[PDB]
Parts: sequence; structure tokens; C-alpha cells
Amino acid sequence: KVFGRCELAAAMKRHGLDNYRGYSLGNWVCAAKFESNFNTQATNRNTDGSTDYGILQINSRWWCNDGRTPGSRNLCNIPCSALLSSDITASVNCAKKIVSDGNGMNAWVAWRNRCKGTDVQAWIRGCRL
Ligand SMILES: [Cl-]
Ligand SMILES: [Cl-]
Repeated sequence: KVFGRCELAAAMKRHGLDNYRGYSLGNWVCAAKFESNFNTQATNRNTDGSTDYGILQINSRWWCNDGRTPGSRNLCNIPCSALLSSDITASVNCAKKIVSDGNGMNAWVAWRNRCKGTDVQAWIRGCRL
């Protein structure tokens, strides 16, 4: 599923990501835009052999099992395919674990390089939330 910007903002806020661990909603929408272009089916191989999955490009080295990543912890206890569903619950629940583990949203490379320090609240402007 390719989400609309405001459609994704509303789903993220329903799951409680708005100001989760201090990160306002626009941070999460900005991160999803540049990680996946709002596409739940997005998959991208990483240089280290792992793969990133779903709307928030969650990585198979630590967080989900895809059966082909060597160092694979599966800390969210899910198959990586679960992160590709039209329902974003699994991705949100796993992202909450990731963002609570020390470096916050810096775990998302696209967030650090393209959202951090910018006007992230632009990503929810015009949305009825
Ligand atoms: Cl929209
Ligand atoms: Cl992509």
C-alpha cells in the first residue's frame, strides 16, 4: 500500500507515535517519506547483506527474521514479511522498540541525514489530525 502523507500521519498518530520518546509526528512522517516513499512494500538491500523492510525500513540484522541475514537477531519477533502489510501496526510496534534503545531516531539513516534539524512539522501541515 502506498499511503498518502496525511493518511500515514493519521495512522501513526492513532498508534501513538506523536511525540513518542519526544519525537513529534512530523519526524515519523519525514522518516517514512525518505525511507520508503510511504510504500509499505518497500524493500532495500543494505551494504552489510541485511535488508530493510516496510514503511520505516526496519532492518533484518537486528529486528526481524528474513531467513538470509547472518547476524540476525529477531528482536521484534516477527518475519520481515510482516512489515510489508497494508496494516502498519507491526512496523509501528517495532519502531517503538528501536527508538527506545539508546540513539533515538538516529537509528534511521534517512532521518538523521534528511529530517534532523529541518522543519519536520511541514510534513503534517494541511492534515486534519
Ligand atoms: Cl493525503
Ligand atoms: Cl524504496
